[PDB]
Amino acid sequence: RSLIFASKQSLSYLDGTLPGDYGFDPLGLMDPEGAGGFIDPQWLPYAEIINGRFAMLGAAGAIAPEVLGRIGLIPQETAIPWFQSGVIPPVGNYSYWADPYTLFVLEMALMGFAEHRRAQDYYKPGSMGKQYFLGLEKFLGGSGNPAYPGGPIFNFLGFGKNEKELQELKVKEVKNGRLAMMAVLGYFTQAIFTGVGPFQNLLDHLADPVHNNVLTNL
Amino acid sequence: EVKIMVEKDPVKTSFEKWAKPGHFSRTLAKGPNTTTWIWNLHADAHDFDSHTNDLEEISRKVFSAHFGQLAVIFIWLSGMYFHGARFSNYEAWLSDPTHIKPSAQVVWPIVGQKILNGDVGGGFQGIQITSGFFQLWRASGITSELQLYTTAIGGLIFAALMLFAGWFHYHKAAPKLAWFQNVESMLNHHLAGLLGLGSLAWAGHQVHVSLPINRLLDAGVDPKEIPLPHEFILNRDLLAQLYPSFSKGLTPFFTLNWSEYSDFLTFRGGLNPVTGGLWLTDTAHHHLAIAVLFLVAGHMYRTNFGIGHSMKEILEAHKGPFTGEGHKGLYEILTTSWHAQLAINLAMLGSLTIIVAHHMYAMPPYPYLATDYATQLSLFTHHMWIGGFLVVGAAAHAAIFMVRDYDPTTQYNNLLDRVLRHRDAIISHLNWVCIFLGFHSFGLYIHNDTMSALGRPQDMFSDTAIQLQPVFAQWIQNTHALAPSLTAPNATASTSLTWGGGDLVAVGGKVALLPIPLGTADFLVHHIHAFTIHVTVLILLKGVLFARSSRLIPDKANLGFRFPCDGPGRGGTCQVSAWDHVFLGLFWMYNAISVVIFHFSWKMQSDVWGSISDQGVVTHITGGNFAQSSITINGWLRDFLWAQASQVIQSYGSSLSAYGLLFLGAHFVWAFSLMFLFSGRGYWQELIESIVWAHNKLKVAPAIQPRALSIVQGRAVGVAHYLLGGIATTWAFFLARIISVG
Amino acid sequence: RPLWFPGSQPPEWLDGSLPGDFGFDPLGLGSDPELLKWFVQAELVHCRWAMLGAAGIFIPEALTKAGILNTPSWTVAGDQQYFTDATTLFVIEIILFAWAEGRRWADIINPGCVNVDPVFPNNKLTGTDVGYPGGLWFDPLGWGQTGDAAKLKDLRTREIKNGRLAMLAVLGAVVQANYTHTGPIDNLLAHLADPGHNTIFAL
Amino acid sequence: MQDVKTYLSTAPVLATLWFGFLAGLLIEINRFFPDALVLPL
Amino acid sequence: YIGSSTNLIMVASTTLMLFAGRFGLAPSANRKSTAGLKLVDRDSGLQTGDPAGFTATDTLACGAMGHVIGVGIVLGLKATA
Amino acid sequence: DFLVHHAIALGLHTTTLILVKGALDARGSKLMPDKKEFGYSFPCDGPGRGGTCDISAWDAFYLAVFWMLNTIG
Ligand code: CLA
Ligand code: CLA
Ligand SMILES: CC1=C[C@H](O)CC(C)(C)[C@H]1/C=C/C(C)=C/C=C/C(C)=C/C=C/C=C(C)/C=C/C=C(C)/C=C/C1=C(C)C[C@H](O)CC1(C)C
Ligand SMILES: CC1=C(/C=C/C(C)=C/C=C/C(C)=C/C=C/C=C(C)/C=C/C=C(C)/C=C/C2=C(C)CCCC2(C)C)C(C)(C)CCC1
Ligand SMILES: CC1=C(C/C=C(\C)CCC[C@H](C)CCC[C@H](C)CCCC(C)C)C(=O)c2ccccc2C1=O
Ligand code: SF4
Repeated sequence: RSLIFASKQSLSYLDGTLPGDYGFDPLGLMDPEGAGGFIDPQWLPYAEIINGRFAMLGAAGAIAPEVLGRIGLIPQETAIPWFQSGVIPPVGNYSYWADPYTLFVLEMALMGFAEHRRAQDYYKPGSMGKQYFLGLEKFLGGSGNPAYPGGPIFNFLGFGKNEKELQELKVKEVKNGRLAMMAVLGYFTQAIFTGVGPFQNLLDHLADPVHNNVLTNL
Repeated sequence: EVKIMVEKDPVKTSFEKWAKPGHFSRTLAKGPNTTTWIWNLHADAHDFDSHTNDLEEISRKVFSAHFGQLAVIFIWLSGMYFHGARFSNYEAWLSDPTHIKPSAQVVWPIVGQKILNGDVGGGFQGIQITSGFFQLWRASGITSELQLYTTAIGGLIFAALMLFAGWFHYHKAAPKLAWFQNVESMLNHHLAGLLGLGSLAWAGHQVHVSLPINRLLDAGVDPKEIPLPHEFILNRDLLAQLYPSFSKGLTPFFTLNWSEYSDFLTFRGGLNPVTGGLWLTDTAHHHLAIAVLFLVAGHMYRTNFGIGHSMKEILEAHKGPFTGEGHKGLYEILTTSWHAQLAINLAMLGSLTIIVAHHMYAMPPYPYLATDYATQLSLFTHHMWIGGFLVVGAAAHAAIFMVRDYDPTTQYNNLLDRVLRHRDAIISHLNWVCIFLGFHSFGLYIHNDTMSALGRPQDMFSDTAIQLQPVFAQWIQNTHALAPSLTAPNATASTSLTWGGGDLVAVGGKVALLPIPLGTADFLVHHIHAFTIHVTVLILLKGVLFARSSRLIPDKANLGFRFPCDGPGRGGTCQVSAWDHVFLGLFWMYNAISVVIFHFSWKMQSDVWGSISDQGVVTHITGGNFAQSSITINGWLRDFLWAQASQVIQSYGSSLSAYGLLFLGAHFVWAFSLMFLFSGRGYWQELIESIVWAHNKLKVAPAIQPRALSIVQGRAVGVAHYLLGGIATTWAFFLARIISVG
Repeated sequence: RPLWFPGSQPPEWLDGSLPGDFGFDPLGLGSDPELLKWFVQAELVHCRWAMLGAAGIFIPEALTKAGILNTPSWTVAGDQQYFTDATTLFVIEIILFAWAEGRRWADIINPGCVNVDPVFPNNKLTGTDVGYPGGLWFDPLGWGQTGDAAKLKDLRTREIKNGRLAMLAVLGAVVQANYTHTGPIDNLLAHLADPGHNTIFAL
Repeated sequence: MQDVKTYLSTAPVLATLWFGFLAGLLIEINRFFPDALVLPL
Repeated sequence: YIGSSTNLIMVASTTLMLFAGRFGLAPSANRKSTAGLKLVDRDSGLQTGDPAGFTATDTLACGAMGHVIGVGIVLGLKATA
Repeated sequence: DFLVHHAIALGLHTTTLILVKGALDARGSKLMPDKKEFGYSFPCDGPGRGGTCDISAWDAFYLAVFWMLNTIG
């Protein structure tokens, strides 16, 4: 029953059925009175899920080639920060098997075969596991809530079978999800200010914290 | 209480309402029966208050119409950047702009119009543009045409976004009425989010992109070897070699050592002697200051976070003994009527555009703006015409608020009720000051014409005859020139060169600016300007005040806005309507703004624009004749309307011959206006009856009955051709003369 | 029913009766039943001209690369000199297609009227559907006239889907010639060497 | 197209499409046959 | 920089304005000033753990008036002394 | 001279147009059949029936004074 940063306008719709329902809504964004296209109580918890899971793949992924290079498990050519890895070819470009403009077309082809399927399950649940898709359309049916399908592919260890266990574990997903969005936003501002990768930013601060903070470094 | 109220799918996106043209009005939904249905189809097309009585759907219509307007402006900006990218000599002009004219329009060689592709310089043929886009892109730091093409396709992307948002906020998620009635949040996000963050973002551009590129352009560096704008952001040593204050790296900002930013954030003032345009260290300090000031002003009103102002509480506490219950209900005026807010916003935008015109000839913000005289004359003239049109439209929508949204029950004993209660005093004292100004300016001109005609040059109002020196203006210009020494210390130079601080800036052998003299001629023409502005205020304010009723017609509000008359009774009630006062104020805007731009063109062609030879001698275009010829109407007809029209009429057989063609066709549209203005409907209706008889004789009668245009429509067509023809006449004469002598 | 967008509801005018119907109408231009029959007729001759187009673009240029034939490229094939001038090759073709497509124009408007040979009235086309004329001149093997309708619909579906791949291909050959200035077989072999880099973003 | 072509058949669109074709034709006559003051036929 | 005059003003400009907003000396979200400059209580709806009524809006509002005033005192004293 | 003689013929023809129209629609017309009972130089007949500004024959004379001025100009 922990409640922080809440208002009586915010608790009119945040009744606690959400996983990360801590009452934090000062602006009043999940109000069902003016629910529209993207500012509505059906898309916004599901938007935090997809932004949470891409940031948990993002915050872990932008530091993993830098941590693994200091301990000596990957080559130093790939042991590079995230910004000088072909993402922003101004601050640095690394030569992959393809140039990143061709890799972007390969990205949105595979994202277009993955996020269009994720899109139409939100508008109508279970309507995608009917048409033939490579003999694997039966597993891609999903639940009523489109943030958690829980099929044979997205729950392939079956972890969280109990309803009380799965609901409490959904709280740990969004709280690790929300920390990862502030990490990637923290990764973004440190890449512009410090100009060096985030694992070097942790190692610089762990040696001299009073001389390598945000105030000293730009 | 401020939060998002929208609702989902109000109207289905269908083409079945496209097929029926008059769907918005109940009278036009029955289909056509006369040819006046077509004109009321266009007249009531945008009039959303006449369609429905529900302000919610009206506000949704206005919001999506704003998005469609934004899409049209982004399509226009996409076109002007694509014309810079493909059909211009912007790189050739950017190599050296003192000899190559700005041109961004290529015509097709089809019917002899390929002579209009003139020798503008740089190995390029095209129409010499006067819109100032080249100097604007030089001030933006644009070096290549690939950046212009990228800005064009980005503007096309934003135009598609505005079209998508206009469809979205009418057919998918349209806001409700209380969303638009959150005016405190709208002002908080327009002051801070739009004008504050916009000024802050353009300040960041003018710190990183405009400033180092324009510093390298002052050093004579070729733009093909100037480093690209992101290289200053990436290689900050390259940015630090032009400004050493960048070597500290954002630590003086958060430690309040802002004076260490004195290398690139200055309060210099004046013009760059290399280019003739304002400094971008001053334009970047200007934008950073108006951003740290609009973002402060955007945290003023009360939305839903407790702190702030309810502006109804601001208004209802503003009440005085000369008014009593004033300012009360004006919040209910300005949140339940779109026309009242449109009147205030149009008055501020038109007056602001006039501010823009004066603050651009006088303080030219763009490099090589002042020395390209065609750009200066066209920018001043364009912004004066836009500003005059918007202030006449301000009075128009003020009058529409009176005839269709003014509720007298909610407005008792406030400011508006008392202004209506003494409107005879306002209009009569305005009438007196207009007649007094008309004699004491134009009869002074007639007196000068008479004594110059009668061989009495000493009996005139000259600088050599009876002097009428503007001692207040001549003192405020000395106060603005002798300011840096004592009243404004921290300034390196003065605000403008036209004040009297010397600094004869010569850019390319042509005068950017110098001290502007003010004499008897300037006094006379400024009293003409005050007179014409006052008379335009007189017709327009009379239409606002007598929109409800009059001593003549006490039930004028029931007749509406676009009604012609009551009839031939009470002696004749022709043009009693508030619309007809907007119609006459359009003519008085023509008169006012046309004399303003005529005074501008002659005043700076005689006292500012020219050339500087060796040993500091300044030869103007029409040397020194404003002080002696602009005090008589014969000088205005002779040394301005005849001497300077000696390049619009003999431009035939050259690249400026389209200005001669549109000069003559503009005379045609003006004399065509006099057909609609002087005539009336019933004559044309019976002439059309004779033509309909000739059609009945040969069985070519249309079922849509041919009708004469309505009296409101005939006046609208006449004033549209009058403004179009006269404004196009001045456009053609200006853009032929100052291109020819520039 | 296979559909192009498996979550979307199929349109009312596309009921699946047409060959190659996958419900793809986001702009809804085939909403009118009279205009839908014109557009199906427009898509049939578009499909068969592009498959005839793709056999004159990608087949002889593959033989040009393999050295089987010395034919020129498809972009510069009209520039070559023949025994008839290319200006007056058009009006021979326009006259010959005023009888080929003008008599096809009557079949779309009035079905079952131009199925009889005018010179010899005994000769006639064994066709009952608009756009599939049959007869000896157009179906000499008789595969398009079958008693069963499920196999006949799938064979017409096989014709449409083979067509619309070529309408992507001939349009693909046009933009490849405008961008790369190279024959599309040579664009394929450049892409078959290094597919990571030799793409549209190779510039 | 029961109503889209009805909008396309309206008076301003059909005037734009005809005069776009009409001025499109008369410009293209004035390219291949320019400066035509006397009809030779 | 810690003992410098820029740090001591900007701390004390922020601390005294937060002291004024908490101890009922400044306008805040939960208490309004009328035309007579009299502090009258209101319910803004914002709920925090403060018994006085200090919320997350006021610590951003009084921090800003700790900063808008505090910048002007620092640069006012920089040009003067 | 040819072109300005057609300008002259335009001027005489349009002045004759307005004046013959005023003289022959003097008694009445399809817009207003009782123009004779309103006199010669009456102002209008009101905003009704579309609008009847300059309906009188004096107003056709009035509009053709501009056309004689343009013609003789
Ligand atoms: C901080 C947020 C913010 C900002 C930046 C603006 C900005 C704007 N508003 Mg908006 N508005 C807001 C919030 C905001 N609004 C709030 C809270 C209210 C509700 C009470 C309104 C309700 C309101 C209405 C009803 C209308 C506007 C209109 C306008 C436009 C001004 C007209 C123009 O030509 O300007 C210059 C235009 C531009 C510079 C174009 C910019 C367009 C881009 C895509 C940004 C706009 C999106 C969004 C507002 C902010 C996203 C920021 C993004 C860049 C990260 C402009 C787009 C007017 C308009 O034109 O309607 C469309 C209009 O009358 N506003
Ligand atoms: C911010 C700008 C703004 C706003 C929102 C509006 C909004 C409106 N105006 Mg307007 N108004 C303004 C400023 C603006 N105006 C200005 C600039 C003027 C001075 C001219 C006025 C004077 C005014 C009057 C006099 C009246 C309105 C009215 C109207 C309403 C509907 C008009 C309609 O259906 O369009 C109709 C659109 C046309 C007929 C298009 C014609 C465009 C002009 C007149 C001619 C073409 C000019 C063009 C540049 C020349 C090209 C020539 C070439 C094609 C050969 C609507 C409320 C009317 C109303 O009833 O209000 C409720 C009306 O009576 N307006
Ligand atoms: C349906 C839909 C739905 C809704 O409506 C919406 C939308 C979107 C609109 C849609 C879609 C559309 C599309 C996609 C279109 C496209 C098309 C195409 C591309 C075609 C082509 C098509 C194509 C074609 C025919 C082609 C043809 C070809 C040809 C003849 C060729 C020829 C040739 C050859 C042999 C070779 C030589 O050496 C040369 C030549 C002579 C050259
Ligand atoms: C929990 C608690 C506590 C604590 C509290 C505190 C300590 C608080 C803090 C707070 C704070 C301490 C806050 C601050 C804030 C700040 C802010 C809010 C800021 C803002 C800013 C702005 C507004 C901007 C700026 C600027 C200016 C002003 C000028 C120009 C430049 C710039 C833009 C930068 C105590 C111990 C009592 C007790 C127990 C509990
Ligand atoms: C001329 C005139 C008319 C008559 C004006 C008319 C009938 C408008 C004519 C518009 C066009 C020229 C006719 C409609 C054109 C159609 C679109 C058909 C196209 C034909 C060609 C233009 C291609 C008035 O009704 C009137 C009313 C009040 C005061 C003055 C006047 C006035 O001066
Ligand atoms: S002429 Fe027309 S506007 Fe004037 S009074 Fe008569 S009907 Fe009314």
